Amino acid sequence: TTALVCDNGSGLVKAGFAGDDAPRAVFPSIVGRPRHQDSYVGDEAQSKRGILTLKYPIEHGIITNWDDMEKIWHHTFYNELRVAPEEHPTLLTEAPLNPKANREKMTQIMFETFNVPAMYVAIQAVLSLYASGRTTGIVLDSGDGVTHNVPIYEGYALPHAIMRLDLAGRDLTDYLMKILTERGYSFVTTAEREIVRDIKEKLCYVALDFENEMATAASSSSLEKSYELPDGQVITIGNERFRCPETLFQPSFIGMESAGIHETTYNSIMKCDIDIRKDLYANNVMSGGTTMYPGIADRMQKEITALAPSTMKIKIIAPPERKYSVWIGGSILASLSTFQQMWITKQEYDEAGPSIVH
Ligand SMILES: Nc1ncnc2c1ncn2[C@@H]1O[C@H](COP(=O)(O)OP(=O)(O)OP(=O)(O)O)[C@@H](O)[C@H]1O
Ligand SMILES: [Ca+2]
Repeated sequence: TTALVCDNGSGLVKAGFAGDDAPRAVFPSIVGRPRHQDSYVGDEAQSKRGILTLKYPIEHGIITNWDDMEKIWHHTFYNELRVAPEEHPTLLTEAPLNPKANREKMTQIMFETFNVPAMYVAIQAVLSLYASGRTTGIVLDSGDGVTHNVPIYEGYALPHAIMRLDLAGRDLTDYLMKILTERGYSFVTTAEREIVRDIKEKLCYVALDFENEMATAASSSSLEKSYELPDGQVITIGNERFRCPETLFQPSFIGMESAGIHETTYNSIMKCDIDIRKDLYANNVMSGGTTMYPGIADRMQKEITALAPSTMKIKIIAPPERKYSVWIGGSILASLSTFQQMWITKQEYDEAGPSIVH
């Protein structure tokens, strides 16, 4: 019997079968409901938005509308994976610091609505660590909705040391939209937004030294790249390429007072037992789509080096497949023979209720 793995992202659901190397299904975490006086999920919801009301049930990584989430899961099982959920153990993911009641509700829905035979809920960043071949390290997981630093020791997250940056890929897209709009290219609508998201993913990068890179862009065309818009206009960008993701290191760029991702990484390590910090510094694993920017590992290496003790060995691991590391880690975990005893079964649920999930 094949187990399912579903990574419930703010931006994208990644779903598939345990044992596979990649998720079979990747689609936007959007539900379209009929306008009042029949529902759609993903690309089709966006396509038909003129007759629907769009819902975003995963906000900053936390599931906030259960009826809409049920529609996403229904779509995942029946339309994307083409399975009957009552026939498959199902591993779901959750954000770091997910409230206990939320995990319990996820469990209730899986058993009572979908009648899964068994299930488990794992923390996203922990799965990404496993996908890197490690059980000790500190993960920087940055997706569409939220960014976390999650230090992990001997296979388990250390919740007291988790840090959360309330900015991720959507904010970076929005910021690039603002920058390009001010330059005379109006990007405000959803169709325009998708174009800006694509520009971001294709052309943006993280500068090793932001001030140096600004100087280069001011004095040369060497950093310029062009992009043809759907209306046939060709837009050229230079410093916008690296100003956009610089926001991860300087959240003040979008008016946030927060520490940048290098600082939150360091702060997280400093909340951990002094005896494990050496191992965390040597095992900083990057996951999620917003860690895909060229240059980000080298910048992280530089910034952590500046904050850490001078003798400290620092290593950033940024796997090529890291857009899907969470899902992959779930696939690996759910495939382990020793994990099979860890599934919560429907029998156990019937006996004990949702609280069993902790
Ligand atoms: N090559 C790339 N460069 C920059 N950003 C990218 C790239 N590829 C994807 N992204 C961004 O990554 C985000 C999607 O990443 P991911 O699937 O990890 O997020 P998620 O799991 O849905 O969100 P979260 O974990 O925050 O709830 C989007 O904002 C997308 O634009
Ligand atoms: Ca994610």
